[PDB]
Parts: sequence; structure tokens; C-alpha cells
Amino acid sequence: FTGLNTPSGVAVDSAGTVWVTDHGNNRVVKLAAGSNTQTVLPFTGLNTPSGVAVDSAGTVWVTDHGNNRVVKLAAGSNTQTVLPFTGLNTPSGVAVDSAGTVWVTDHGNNRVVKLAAGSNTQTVLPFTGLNTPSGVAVDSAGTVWVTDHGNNRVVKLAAGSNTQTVLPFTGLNTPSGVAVDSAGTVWVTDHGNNRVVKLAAGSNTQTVLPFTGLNTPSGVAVDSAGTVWVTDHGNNRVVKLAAGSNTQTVL
Repeated sequence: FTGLNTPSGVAVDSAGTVWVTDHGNNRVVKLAAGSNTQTVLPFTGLNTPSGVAVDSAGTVWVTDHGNNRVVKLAAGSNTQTVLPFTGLNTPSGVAVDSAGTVWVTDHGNNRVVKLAAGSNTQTVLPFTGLNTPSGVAVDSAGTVWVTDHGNNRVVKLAAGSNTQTVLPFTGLNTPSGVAVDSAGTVWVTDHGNNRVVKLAAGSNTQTVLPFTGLNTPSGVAVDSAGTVWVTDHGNNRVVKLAAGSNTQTVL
């Protein structure tokens, strides 16, 4: 990537294309799968965009944090769509599944809202006790993980459940992004400690990834191989740690 300023959200598709919220420049930039081909999405009127999510079809959703809305752009389209969410305040994270259901962390209202594919009326997920939540992630089942940023914790809600689970991460400080793979492993950007941590689905003690020189990292995204992308927000770059490596690369 080039020309990023304070990048925040990152999303990766199954084809391996990478989208980043070039938050300081009110735009979304894209790095095509398997090359150094950068393009810039034709979003208009964004203000401090935070999160970004993408589906298999190349449709991109962005949380327009300053304008309290979520905007969608289909691949190759010049027309953005404002989703029928209501009552949002400074929304942060967004995640989508393969059906086009959209989950948004409604940060200012300490809640996560959902727009089921095909529906036009949001539901509020029954999380409780959230404070200034940020990242959100979903798996193919609709299990939702939210970074409960104000409480230094990550919380999981299975779909349709009224039981939320606090994940046993250790030493988190103002965490930001969260990402999950098909194996149930959970990665979290520990923004306050300049590191990324991970918890496997059947483990109780986190692993710390050997990233180095991160500054206020924000977004994180993962693929099915366990390769991780992090927005190194303070250094205007996106870093990548492949599965099984101790040497990060810079996109």
C-alpha cells in the first residue's frame, strides 16, 4: 500500500484481495489478489471511516463513523447504498457473512446491531455490559465476537443465544480489532500494548504473535490458513504474518 494515513479497518476476501480503511483520507483502498495493484474505491462523503467488510462477490461495506451510517459498494459500481440501519452513533466495526448479513458495532450505544440478508429492519444482539465496543467478527454460524474495548475484553455470543462468554485473553489494553477463522481461533489487536494475540478454539491460554514495531494497531483480519493482516495504524502500513512464520511482511 502507499499513501495511507491512519489506516483503521482491514478486510480480506477468500480470493486474497485486501481492503483497508484509509481513515485519515476518508477513503477505502484495495490491493488486488497477488500483486502490487492498488485501486481506490469511489466512496463519497465518508468521514473518519472505521471498519470495512467484504464478501465473495467483492461487495464492500464501510462504517462511516462520522456520519452514523453504513455504506455499501458493489464491485465496479459508482453508486453507494446507505443501509437501513437506524439510531447508530459513531459505529466502528462491521462484519458480513457469506449470505450478506451485516453486523455493526454501534459504539456510541454500547450495542451490536444486525441486518439479516434480505431484511430491512435491524435487530439488536443481546450483548450486555459493553462499553465503547469496537471490533466485531462473525463465523459461518453467526457466532459474534465483539471487542468490548472499554472493558479490556472480548465477548462471544452464539447466534440466538442469551449467554455471552468472556474469552480468557490476558493483559489486554484498549483492544481494537477481532478476527476469527473457520477453526474457531480468535485474534485480537491489543492496541494499547502494540501486539496481536490469539486464542485457539479449545485452548485457555493465549498465544502472542511475533509482530514487531507496531504502533497503535487497530484492525485485524485472517484467512482460513491462519495468516493474519493487521493495520499498523500509527505507522501507516498494513503488516502480514503468514501461518507458521516469525517474520512479518509489509504490504
